[PDB]
Order: sequence, then structure tokens, then C-alpha cells
Amino acid sequence: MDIKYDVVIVGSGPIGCTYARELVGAGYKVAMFDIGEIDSGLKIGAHKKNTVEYQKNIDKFVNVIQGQLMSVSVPVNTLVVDTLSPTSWQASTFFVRNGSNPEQDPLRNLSGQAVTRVVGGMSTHWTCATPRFDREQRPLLVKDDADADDAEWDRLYTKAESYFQTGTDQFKESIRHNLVLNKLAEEYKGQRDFQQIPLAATRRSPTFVEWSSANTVFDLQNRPNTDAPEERFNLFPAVACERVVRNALNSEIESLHIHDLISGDRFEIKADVYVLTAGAVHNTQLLVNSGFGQLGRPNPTNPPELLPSLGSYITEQSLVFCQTVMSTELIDSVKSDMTIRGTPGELTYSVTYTPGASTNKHPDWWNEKVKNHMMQHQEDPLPIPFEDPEPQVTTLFQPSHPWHTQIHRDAFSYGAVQQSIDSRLIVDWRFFGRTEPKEENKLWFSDKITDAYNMPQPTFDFRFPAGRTSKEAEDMMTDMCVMSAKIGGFLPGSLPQFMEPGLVLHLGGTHRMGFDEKEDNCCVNTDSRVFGFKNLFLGGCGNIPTAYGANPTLTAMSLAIKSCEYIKQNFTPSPFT
Amino acid sequence: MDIKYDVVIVGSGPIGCTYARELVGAGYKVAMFDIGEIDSGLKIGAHKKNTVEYQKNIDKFVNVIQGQLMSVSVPVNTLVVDTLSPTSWQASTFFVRNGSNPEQDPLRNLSGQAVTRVVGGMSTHWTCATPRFDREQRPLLVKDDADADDAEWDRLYTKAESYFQTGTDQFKESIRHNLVLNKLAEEYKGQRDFQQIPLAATRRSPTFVEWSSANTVFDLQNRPNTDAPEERFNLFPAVACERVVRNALNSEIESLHIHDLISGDRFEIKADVYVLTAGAVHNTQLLVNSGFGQLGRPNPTNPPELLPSLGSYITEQSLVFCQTVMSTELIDSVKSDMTIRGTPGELTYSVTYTPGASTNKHPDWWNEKVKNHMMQHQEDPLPIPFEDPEPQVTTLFQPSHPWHTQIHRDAFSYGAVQQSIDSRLIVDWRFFGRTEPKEENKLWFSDKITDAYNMPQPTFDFRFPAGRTSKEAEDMMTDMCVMSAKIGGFLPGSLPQFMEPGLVLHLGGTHRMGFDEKEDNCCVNTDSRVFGFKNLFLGGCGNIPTAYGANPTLTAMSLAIKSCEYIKQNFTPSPFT
Amino acid sequence: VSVPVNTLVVDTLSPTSWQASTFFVRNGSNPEQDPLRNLSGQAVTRVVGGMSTHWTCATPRFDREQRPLLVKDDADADDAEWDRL
Amino acid sequence: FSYGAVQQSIDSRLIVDWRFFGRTEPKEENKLWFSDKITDAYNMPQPTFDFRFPAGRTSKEAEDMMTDMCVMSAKIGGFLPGSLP
Ligand SMILES: *Cc1cc2c(cc1C)nc1c(=O)[nH]c(=O)nc-1n2C[C@H](O)[C@H](O)[C@H](O)COP(=O)(O)OP(=O)(O)OC[C@H]1O[C@@H](n2cnc3c(N)ncnc32)[C@H](O)[C@@H]1O
Ligand SMILES: *Cc1cc2c(cc1C)nc1c(=O)[nH]c(=O)nc-1n2C[C@H](O)[C@H](O)[C@H](O)COP(=O)(O)OP(=O)(O)OC[C@H]1O[C@@H](n2cnc3c(N)ncnc32)[C@H](O)[C@@H]1O
Ligand SMILES: *Cc1cc2c(cc1C)nc1c(=O)[nH]c(=O)nc-1n2C[C@H](O)[C@H](O)[C@H](O)COP(=O)(O)OP(=O)(O)OC[C@H]1O[C@@H](n2cnc3c(N)ncnc32)[C@H](O)[C@@H]1O
Ligand SMILES: O=C1[C@H](O)O[C@H](CO)[C@@H](O)[C@@H]1O
Ligand SMILES: O=C1[C@H](O)O[C@H](CO)[C@@H](O)[C@@H]1O
Repeated sequence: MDIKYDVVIVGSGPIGCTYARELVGAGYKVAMFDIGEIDSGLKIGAHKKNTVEYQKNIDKFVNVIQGQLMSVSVPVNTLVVDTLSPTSWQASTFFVRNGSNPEQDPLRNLSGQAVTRVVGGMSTHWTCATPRFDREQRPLLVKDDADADDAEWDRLYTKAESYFQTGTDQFKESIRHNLVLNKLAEEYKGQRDFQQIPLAATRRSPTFVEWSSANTVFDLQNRPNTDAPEERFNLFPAVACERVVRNALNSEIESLHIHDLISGDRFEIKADVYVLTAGAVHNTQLLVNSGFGQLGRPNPTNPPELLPSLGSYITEQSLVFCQTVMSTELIDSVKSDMTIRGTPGELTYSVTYTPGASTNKHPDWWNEKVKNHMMQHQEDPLPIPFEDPEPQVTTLFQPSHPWHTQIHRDAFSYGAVQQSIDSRLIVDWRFFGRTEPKEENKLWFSDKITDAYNMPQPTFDFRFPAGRTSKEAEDMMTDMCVMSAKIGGFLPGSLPQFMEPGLVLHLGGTHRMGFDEKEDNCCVNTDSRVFGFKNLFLGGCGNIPTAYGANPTLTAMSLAIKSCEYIKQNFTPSPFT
Repeated sequence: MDIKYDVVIVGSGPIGCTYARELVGAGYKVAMFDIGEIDSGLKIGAHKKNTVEYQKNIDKFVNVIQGQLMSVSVPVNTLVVDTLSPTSWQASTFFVRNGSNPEQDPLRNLSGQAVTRVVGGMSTHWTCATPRFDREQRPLLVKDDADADDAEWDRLYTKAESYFQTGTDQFKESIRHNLVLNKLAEEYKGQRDFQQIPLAATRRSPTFVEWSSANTVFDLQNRPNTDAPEERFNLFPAVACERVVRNALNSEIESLHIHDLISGDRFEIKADVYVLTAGAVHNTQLLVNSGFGQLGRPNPTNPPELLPSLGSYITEQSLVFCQTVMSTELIDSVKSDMTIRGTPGELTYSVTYTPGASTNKHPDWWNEKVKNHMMQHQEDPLPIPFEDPEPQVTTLFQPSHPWHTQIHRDAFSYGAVQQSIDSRLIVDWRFFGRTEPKEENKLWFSDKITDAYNMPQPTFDFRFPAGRTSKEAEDMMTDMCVMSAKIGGFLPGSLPQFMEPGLVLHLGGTHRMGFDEKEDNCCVNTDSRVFGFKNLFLGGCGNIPTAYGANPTLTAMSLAIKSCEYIKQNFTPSPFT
Repeated sequence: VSVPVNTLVVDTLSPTSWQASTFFVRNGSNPEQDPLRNLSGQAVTRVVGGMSTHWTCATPRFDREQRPLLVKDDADADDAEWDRL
Repeated sequence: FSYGAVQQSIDSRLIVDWRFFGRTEPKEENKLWFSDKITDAYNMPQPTFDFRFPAGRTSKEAEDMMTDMCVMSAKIGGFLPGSLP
């Protein structure tokens, strides 16, 4: 490790890797630190679902996700256990136990909020949905010219889509995908459009998809190397970044304090440019530990002079979920072109279709799959092939329906026991609401309590705002109930419900963007530069200042690309030496 | 990849790595294949619990284990779901769904049996307990000379302990460990001895333990390399090994058929020596798919001519579990040397001890820890420091108590919700029974049904034998109830119970060892050579032919060392070229 | 009314406990009953007063659409008969 | 009905139950029959059902009914966790 770099990046998630891809490519001497370690095999920071074994056992990947989601703020537990043996030591109070945060009001929390500390961040396990935001959900990059704003976002999103390898074609030959999409498309009378979820992924075979990740964006190999002999990049895992050192004027960062978790030793690293991409929670934590904002319980009587909007106006999406069991009508529709005679398993049974007939509702590729499955597996009562890929359907956020939708199969909440209902019948429904930014909704950090890395303990003070946000959230629930019914009834044990606040992991606005610090109640400008500072940039969903329902990562990446352009325009790389 | 090696090893678990360590070191040109992929970071095949983040969040590692335990044989599901919507497609029968095995009697299964397909095998997640077996549990290596047999086992176990870095000192400064061990030691009136569980692990700091794994045994890096320029080793992950090719005489293996899971292509690999270390289930599967034993449902009327004992005499241990909440008496004992005056949190409160006093029950290191914790954390009602390591206690199997015991904290069954009871109070109890080998207890492979890798589907026909095994299992349960009571009452939700058969993952005897194929009803000799074959060896717990309660891996490793000695005595490495 | 034969797998019995080899008829179950074509929730009450000793007491009338005819070809007469009753 | 077993954590004054009841088409195939071998607790022929909700109007309406409860209930409040539709 050197003591001086051109650029230091904190965090090796997909957003930190966006900065690495852009700036390593442009010739900067870059160092990247991550508190977590190299996990994913020899492709550093890659998607953990890209093993042959997981894609043959997709029901097991939920466990991998759960194993790297560490809760942000757990309130003191008040469950009464009164069936202990009289001999066992028994509490007299509900004291602070087992990592709980005594600052946390359990009734004003994001209990589901969690963080992932591994190289590649949450992109080692994510669902890879990368929709664009429409104007209604999106911050302005150009103030008073909507066409210019549109053109800027189109350019950035197109580049981000390339970095992530976003596509909308990978599930086109799925019978289940078609069954669902086709039904919904026909039922909404032209007024809501259904398409494939945009997914950061490349199909390699009919039963394997290479899901994208941080590694897709930037391979995280140290440089120079044979393939990039004139690039300069070092990744340092197991390094907790603790403090950026401000000058007196709050115009420059002069150093980064790091803690090597293997040796235990602490160091300071100099750079020309500091980029914080540690996640929406941990960017904020690092800044607060560095003297930005206000440490401790908020108090308006003494509001912070440095970045007063930091940790305020936080947003998290409402999330509703259910699963459905495909309707009899839809299952029969799969085989509607078949002539079926006799009884399965008996000598005289047959399933035939007429290739190319005009009366057929499906193309030959579909009917071949169905016929062969029905004839070769007469023990099986469904017409859907066993290896048929999952549905991946959305109708995107619109004014009339201001929520994102995913009608799909997610690796999350498989759970623990095998499904009794055939998997080919099951479809997940996830609708995601937008949350109004409100000053009262805060992420703050204790001045006494510390987390597992001896850093100020995060605490939420959050409620979904009472007006539009709440009305829309409940309307969203209703919409999922109505729309899902067109596909099938609810699966027992996966009935319509709101998920624990924050379990969705789409937190934004913790270090939010705008044009003017005071007027727009914000922390970074449109180049993601922290107001007042020449050389400090923040990347991630914490920059997004708007109420958004769609998945935020692509938007955050687009903002990071724009920020890198600024850096390239304003800092000279050091000579390669 | 070459088409010819001196030695081919199937499986990169700790047993395959024992063969690699011994034979790569001795100058053989070695190839190793694993169906699974490089997981554990840059230390190939290492323990996944060796991240800073897991050892700060030990409650989360259960998820990692669950995520790589793929059930061996799941019977057809017969749960009645009668609350589907009338529109949903509804089954008329309990048909084969969701990977279930229609060959499997649900009432004669090892439902908990599972396999792990990752480089390093189950050693990437295991608990690292490596006790020796006493004579009663151990197969003979020398037939009619107990002293010679003892000396052979001592030599092999000592080497295996070195390979694994087994020790019994890593938890000596734990207050909780001491509290438990000291109490039990005093209560058994000299007739049962308590010691630390022997653990394959090296402590690096008071809050970090480097758990051993396959990587400890052999680092799995390709050779030649800078550190080993005259060694020759290649690891090939994502390669399913499907068949060994027998000659007509069943005296030699002529080839190994492999399937590259990335390209999809199939190849054949030649070696002088073939070693199968794919686990107790998958060794058996590979052999059966190669024409050993009998494919399909057993039928005595047509018993196999080649290795007729293969897949018979299988053993799995009964496992009983509970957790306890430490007694008030034990908690008060922690602070017995303290003079405590006043009320915690008040001006006049104090906790003192007299260093070096003869009346003290504890040494100064203990009383310093307790005093500082009690004075610095007056909000906390327990005298045990927050970072105190976990207990790791055993009384080893003996004739009078023929079960292994672990009195400890295991990463398995943390579960899902935070504990309401303080973790410092909680102790896990796992007692492990020995199971008599019986011919009727079988692992067999379907001639029609295939698993996810298109290999014959494993099916169990197992019941715990009715006599000694069953009497001992129930006596073992009682013993855990009696012994645990000395420490505290049961923790609600972790009451004394038998675990699902096979969840313990200590299956043995599937390809068992003995001196004479017919007389000892066995498959390999004491060099782990398959009877009749010059060049085929099996390694792993499937070799162990006895009823054993202790954890089998160290014993299996010892047998593998002996097998490697035979190979070194009988095959010449090729010239380094 | 009709409880099908139970097929829940209990595989954590102690080895000493008597363990079934089949899903035999146990505990009042009806071996005639297909569990997948049942009214599993159907039940009966055998006490004086019947189910009216516990019911919710909701007593709506049926409109024509739900109601059997008491008069065959005169809807007004049918309505008048039902209103009276 | 369905108070259950544990005290409600949510204040009872806030809680409203929703029960929507569908109509089922009479179909000859839907039967209540009695075993000629198996007997009930009063030594009478054991009742057995052979029932499925009919596939057409009955089923369409049942699912539309579910939707209607979801839509209508929303006007009053969100679902109570543990008592989801
Ligand atoms: C968990 C998850 C997330 C997810 C999702 C499904 C699941 C189960 N599905 C998504 C989807 O379909 N579409 C989408 O847009 N997002 C989805 N997500 C969320 C997505 O993964 C995140 O939005 C994205 O990963 C955020 O990227 P970012 O690069 O900003 O942050 P990160 O991935 O959390 O990585 C941050 C890294 O910083 C390291 N760290 C944290 N603190 C420090 C300190 N102090 N020092 C050094 N390094 C630090 C972390 O270890 C992490 O690697
Ligand atoms: C899961 C587990 C295991 C465990 C334990 C706790 C848990 C949660 N605690 C233990 C303990 O405290 N003490 C002990 O002695 N054992 C404990 N275990 C069990 C232990 O992990 C196993 O006994 C040991 O790992 C067995 O070693 P072995 O090398 O024989 O087998 P393996 O680890 O299962 O690895 C086999 C490899 O073979 C590959 N494979 C399988 N099939 C194929 C084919 N056809 N082709 C190529 N490769 C194959 C697997 O992928 C695996 O890596
Ligand atoms: C249980 C229940 C029922 C109920 C309800 C809520 C509950 C929890 N809420 C209702 C409501 O709001 N509105 C409504 O219209 N009905 C509601 N119900 C159903 C209602 O209680 C029943 O429809 C009504 O009680 C039926 O009356 P009926 O007089 O026809 O039948 P019964 O109450 O079941 O009584 C029958 C008696 O016969 C005796 N018995 C049975 N077998 C024999 C033989 N072989 N020999 C002699 N006596 C016999 C029974 O013991 C019973 O008392
Ligand atoms: O972005 C998302 C959120 O963070 O996770 C959900 C469940 O995995 C995903 O379905 C969704 O794509
Ligand atoms: O060897 C073992 C078995 O395989 O797993 C148990 C739970 O992890 C362990 O406690 C035990 O050490």
C-alpha cells in the first residue's frame, strides 16, 4: 500500500466500481478500500448466484442473501420469556442485550434495513432489476429545459446499461413468463404496458444466466497487469475507512483514516480526490464521524452548520408482496392448441398439434415443448416443461399507477421448507412505492453507542409520511390484489402484506443531491460534489433526493458517471511511474 | 487440462486434500476435480467463517451453512393445501413435484442428509471438532495385536492433527468455557473427565479464530509455482466426475469420465492411480454409476457380484440437542471474589477484589475482567465480559457413556430472529450416538430417477437398529437432560429433542473398510484400496465400518494418510518434465 | 365431519419409540376420504339447540336470484309468499 | 370466531373483521355419501365428501369476491398482520 494516490474510493459495490471503471480507464492512480473481504470466487466482486450449483438449487440462494444482511438498528428486545427454569438466571429488566441499540424507538424504525460488508457489496446477491426512472421520479440534472434534462439522462442511462449489461430479452422463451405477461397485457386495455423487467444479466444457456454485479462493471483485479499494463488500481479488502480529514475552511479533504482489520493497525492515506461509495447508511456514518452534520440525537435548537441536510429527508420505499398459484384457465391455455386423447399413462394416450396452423394460439417452438413434455412425462399433470425459466414481468411506474412492479420469481423468501405447490405454478408479486422526502425522517448516529466496528451506531427516526405517500401505499396494495387476481389466487402462506420497513433496501436521500445547498435542502451538487469541497464526492442511492418507486441502482450509477466526468474535467492524473 | 496424470483425485474436501498434500509433496503429477466452484475468497477451499464480518456477526453464519446443504433424498410431499382460491390450478394427486424422489419411503429416510458442492467441500463450513476415536469406536488396522494397532493409530492421528492444526488450548481464557467445564468436572466425581473439544483452529486474537479447512491441509494452488517449483498440481472446479472405467477383470481402472459444467463438454482422463473422495454419498453414487454394486431397488434374489457390500451397513449417528440458560448460581459464582457495595449506576457503587488472596476462587486475570466489566458497564446486569469467547466443552465417549458430547456454541441453529435471552447465558448441548452397522440399512440409487446432475438419484432405506443402538440413543437423551441440568434449565424453543435423521452429517459405512471382503462384509482394505483393483482407492467417512459417536473426519483423514503411504510404496511418480 | 388419513411425517421420534411403517388409519380418520376433494372445515354440533347455541345470528333474506321458487310462474305471488314467511 | 389464543397487540377498537360469502352452483358430481364399512362415533355410516368448487361461474365469482374484499376493505384500513386476505 502506498501513502499517496490520485483517487481513493471507499466501497467496492457497483457504485464504487463505476468510479473505478471510469477513472482507472482514464489513467488515474486509484486505490479502493472495502471493509469486507473477497468472497465470490476468483472473479472478484461477482454475483454469488453465478454458480452451477445455485442455478440448479435456486431455492437455496435465499440463505446466502440472509447470511450477508446485517441489521442496521435493532431495538431493545421486550419479549417476555417466563418459562425459564427457576434455576436459570432471569432478567429483572429489559436491558441492552445482543447488539441492540438503546437509542432506537422500535416504533419509528426501518427494522428491515441491513448492510452487506463483502467485496462487491450488495451486488454480490441482488436481483439485478435496472429500470430507468421517468421524469416524475427523477432528479433534475438541467434546471429549466426538460428536453436537455431528458437528453442528459438518456446518455447516462445508456452508458450505465452498458456497464451493467442490462437487457430485456433474456426470458423471451419462457412459457411461464409469456403466460403471465400475455394475460396482463390483454387485461389492461392498452392503458398499462407490460414488458420484461430490465435485468443486468446475460443468458449463457437455457438453464444458466450470468447475473451482473460489481465485477461486471469493473473486474477489481490489481493493475498494472498483462491485460491493462498502463492502468493503476489497487483493491484493499478488510480495511475499515473511519474518517476523512477536513481542512479548517471545509474546502478540502486532506487525508483518509483507515483501520486494517487483519493487522489491527491504523493508517492515513493521501489522495487528490476522495470518493465515498460505502452505501446510503455508511456514507452518512463516515461523514458524521468526520464532523459533518450532527453527532447524536437530533436537536433543532442547535442545528449543524456543516451540511445541515445530511441524514434528513431520508426515503425508503413501501413494499407489498404476495405469491400466486397459476389459474386453471391459464394452465389450460398453455395446451390450447393440443388435441389430447385418452388417459395419461395408458397405451392409447396421445397429444398432438398441427404445426403452423392459423387457428393455433402459440408458435411451434411453444407447442413442441408442450407436446414433448406431455408425452415424455405422462406422470406429470402440468403442460409446462420442468426447466422452463421463471417469469420476469413489469408494468413500470406511471402517473396513474405510481409504483414499480415486479411479477417474477425472486431468490429472496424461498425460506426453509420445500414448497408443497409445484414451483411452475408460483409467481411472486412485489410492488414498490415512492416516499416523499420529509425533513423529519432521519438517519442519525449515537454519540455513545457504537456498532461492531466501533463506529457511531446508526439510529432511524422514520415514519412513512401521512399524506400522498400513505394513500399511494395503500392504493398500491389494492392494485397488487386486483392485478394478481388475473393470474391466480394467493398462495397460502404468502398472502398480501407490507414487508418490514426497509427490508426492500432501497433507502435514499441520506446525502441528497440538488442544485443549491440551502434552497434544495441538500448535500451534493449535480456532479455529486459535496458543497464547499473541491475534492470530495459521494456516490450511491443516498444522492437520490426524489420520491422514487423503481429500483434505484441504475440511477445511482448514472449519477456516478456524471460525477466521473467532472473529475476528469478538473483533476490531472499523475504520470505513470 | 492434460489427458494423463499420475494421480487423479475426485473431490476437494479435506479428505481429497489429504491425498493432495501427501502425493503432491511426494512428487506425483496430480489432478483434482470438483463438481463445485471456488468459493471462499483467495484462499482456495478455506473456512467461510474466517471473515472479520462473520466473527463479528456469528449469528449469521447459520445461513451460509444452510445455503450449501442440498438435501440428498426428499420424499414426495403430501401436505394438504385446501385454501387455494377456486380459480387456482389444484392437484388431483400428490404427484412428483419440486425435486422430490418418488423412490423414497418418507418413513425410512435420512431426511436431514445433505451434500455440499463447493471447493473444499463441507470443510468450508464445519464446526472443526476433531476428536480421536477410542478402541471401542475404531476399526482395526492390525488384526491381533492391540498395542500395534494403538501405535499405528497414534502415529496417523498425530499426523492428521498436524494437518488440521488441531489444538485444545484456544478457549482457555473464556469465562463461559470455564464456568461450564469447571462445574461439570466437579459434579462427575472423577468418573467422567471434561476437557476442551479438540478443535482444528488457531486463535489469532482474543476475538478472532482462524478455523481450519481443506485449505489448511493443502492450499489448492496450482503447481509448479514460486513456492513449490518442483511440484505438479492442477485443480479443476465445475467438473462433474461421472464414471470410472473398469477393465474386464475388475482389476484396474482405465479412465475417468468427466463433464465440464461450464462448456458442457465431456472428456476422459487417464491416471495411474484414481482416488475417490467425493463424500460418503457421492463416492457410492459414482461407483454404482460405474457398475459396482447394484443399480436400482435392492433385490436379494439377484445380489451383485461386484462389491456386494457397497451401500449396505450404512451408519448415521443419532443426535440430541438442546440449549440451556446459565444458572443463577453459576452467574453469581463468576463474581464470588468481589466485594460489591451500593447500587449500579449510583455515585457510591463499587466492585473490588483483593489481588492474589488465598480465599479467592479465581485467578487475577479473571477477577480483573469481571471488575472492569462490572464497573465500566453498570447498565449491564451480568458479570461476564461482552467479548468473552464461547464454551467448547466435551466429555469424550466411554464405555459407560457411549456417546460423544459437545457443550458449546455452534454456528448452526441460530435461526432467524434475535435471541431475547442474553447470548452470554446460552450453551448448546449436542450428544452423538453410535449406530450398529446392519446389512438392511442401505444407500441405493434409482435406475430411472436422476438428480440435478443427471446422475442416479440417491435413496435411503434406513432405520436406527432396534436393540443396543436404540437403547443407547434414549439413554443418551436422558444423559443430556441430567448433565445439562447442572448448568441451567432448558432455553424455551430449544428444548431436548432428537434432530432429523442425518442432519448431523456423520454418515459412514457406505463403502466400508475391513481385512477381508467376504468375512468383514466390506469394500476397501486397510490401505483403502478397493478389493480386486490395483489402482482404485476410496477416502472418507464412507470407509469407517464401526459404530462411532465421535466426529469422524479426523479418523477418515488418518485412514487417508495410511492409504497414501501405500500409494507411495507401490507407484512411481513420473519424471518432472 | 370427515377427517382424511394423516400423512404428516414425524421423523424426530426417539429410536426407542414405536414408529409407524405406514400411514394407517389413526385417531378417527376416515379412510374413504380423498383429502383433495373434501370439505375439511365441515363440522357438526351435538347439543340441545344445535348450532344456534353458538351462531353469529345474521339473518338476511335472500333476493330472488338466490332463492328457490315457491310459486312456479308468477314472480309477484312468489315474492308475496316469501315476504309473508 | 377467530379471536384465537394470544391477546391482540393492536387495540381492539381499531380492528374490523371482513367475511365475504360466495354462492356455489349445484352440480350433480358434488356429493355427500356414507361409507358401507366405516362408522362414526355413534356407530352410524361415516360421512364422506366428494366436493370441488365448480370451475366456471362459481370459481370466477369466488376470486372476484376476494378482490372485492381487498378493494372495499382498503377504504377502511390496511390488513391486520396475521389476518391477511
Ligand atoms: C441485498 C439486495 C439488494 C438489492 C436487491 C436484492 C437484494 C437481496 N435487488 C436489487 C435490484 O433488483 N435492483 C436494484 O437496483 N437494487 C437491488 N438491490 C440493491 C442494490 O444491491 C444496491 O442499491 C447497490 O448494491 C448499492 O450500491 P453501492 O455501491 O452504493 O453500495 P453497496 O453495494 O452497499 O456497497 C458498499 C460497499 O461499501 C463497503 N463499506 C461500507 N462501509 C465501509 C467503510 N466504513 N469502509 C470501507 N468500506 C465500507 C461495504 O462493505 C460494501 O461492499
Ligand atoms: C456441514 C457440516 C459438516 C460438519 C460439521 C458441521 C457442519 C455444519 N461439523 C463437523 C465437525 O465438527 N467435525 C467433523 O469431523 N465433521 C464435521 N462436519 C462434517 C465434515 O465437514 C465432513 O465429514 C468432511 O468434510 C468430509 O470430508 P470429505 O473430503 O470426505 O467430503 P466433503 O467435504 O463432502 O467433500 C467432497 C467433495 O466432493 C465433491 N464432489 C461430490 N461429488 C462429486 C462428483 N461426482 N464429481 C466431482 N466432485 C464431486 C463435492 O463438491 C465436495 O467438495
Ligand atoms: C357454528 C356456527 C354456525 C353458524 C354461525 C356461526 C357459527 C360459529 N353463524 C350463522 C349466522 O350468522 N347466520 C346463519 O344463518 N347461520 C349461522 N350458522 C349456522 C346455523 O347455526 C345453522 O344453519 C342452523 O343452526 C341450522 O339449524 P338446524 O336446526 O337445521 O340444525 P342444527 O343447528 O345443526 O341442529 C341439528 C340438531 O340435530 C341433532 N342431531 C343430529 N343428528 C341427530 C340424530 N341422528 N339424532 C338426534 N338428533 C340429532 C344435533 O345434536 C343438533 O342439535
Ligand atoms: O430491488 C429489489 C430489492 O432491493 O430486493 C427485492 C427482493 O430481492 C427485489 O425483488 C427487488 O428487485
Ligand atoms: O460434527 C458435527 C456435525 O457434523 O455438526 C454439528 C452442528 O454443526 C456440530 O456441532 C458437530 O461438531
